[PDB]
Amino acid sequence: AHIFVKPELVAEIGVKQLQREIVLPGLVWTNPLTDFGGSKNDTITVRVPAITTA
Amino acid sequence: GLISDPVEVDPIQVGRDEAGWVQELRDREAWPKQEVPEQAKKPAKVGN
Repeated sequence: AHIFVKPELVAEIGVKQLQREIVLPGLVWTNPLTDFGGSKNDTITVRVPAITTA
Repeated sequence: GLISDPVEVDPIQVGRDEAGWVQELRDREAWPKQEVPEQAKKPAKVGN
């Protein structure tokens, strides 16, 4: 009938919440345009050059 | 208006929507796959 007052103690052993690896941002064309505030309607218009027919 | 009033509509937002260059996509979770939205099929503008 011995009772011992002991503390519950919390440990960290490396069990983390499994999460995905991030790969998409490095594969996509990023920021060829930046001056969206500075252009009308927050829109930068990109020009596609002409092609002629003979 | 008032400073405490709810935020009103941005004219830049209205013009941005009326220009029609905001990218609409498909839900990526809808089965069967969605039809391609009309904005996603619009030809390039002849002018600017």
